[PDB]
Amino acid sequence: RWEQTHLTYRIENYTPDLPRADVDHAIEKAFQLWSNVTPLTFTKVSEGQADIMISFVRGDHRDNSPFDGPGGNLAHAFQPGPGIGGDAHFDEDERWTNNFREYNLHRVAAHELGHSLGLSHSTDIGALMYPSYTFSGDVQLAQDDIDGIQAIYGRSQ
Ligand SMILES: O=C(CC1(S(=O)(=O)c2ccc(Oc3ccccc3)cc2)CCOCC1)NO
Ligand SMILES: [Ca+2]
Ligand SMILES: [Ca+2]
Ligand SMILES: [Ca+2]
Ligand SMILES: [Zn+2]
Ligand SMILES: [Zn+2]
Repeated sequence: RWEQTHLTYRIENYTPDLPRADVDHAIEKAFQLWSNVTPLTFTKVSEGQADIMISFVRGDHRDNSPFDGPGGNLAHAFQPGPGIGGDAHFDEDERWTNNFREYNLHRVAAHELGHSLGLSHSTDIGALMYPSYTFSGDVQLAQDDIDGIQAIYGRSQ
């Protein structure tokens, strides 16, 4: 987990798959879920290192956790920590979207950010932290998600 509830994040590169604005939308919208229920606060920075580093990549991409091309593995984030910790990586061999068609960025990002903050997968099929991609018109967290994060960072209110 993170010591400070005030965290910075930065979209290092953008998937051309979408117009960058929608990319920022899907991200900020991802960070909101978690901010909506915990004392966590997020500031995106446009340059320099940030706590949560966000990037879209492929295959071997430095870290010892290479992507497998289209399909299969979609994304992976790192548990809270300096440097690589809290960092989230997206698989560019995927066709990232801002809609119902396969691999909706927002949805996956939300999940990834969950790991960035410390969370593990959920056994609740209805939780965002559940390890299987599925698309839902509304995308709010499950009781499971909220409970999970609030025991870590407390509650908002
Ligand atoms: O959990 C993972 C890796 C997986 S995955 O790529 O299929 C995957 C699955 C779902 C996911 O995020 C979502 C979670 C729930 C609904 C939508 C998206 C994000 C990644 C592939 C290996 O097994 C676990 C799921 N990364 O964080
Ligand atoms: Ca980091
Ligand atoms: Ca892949
Ligand atoms: Ca792509
Ligand atoms: Zn990676
Ligand atoms: Zn996951």
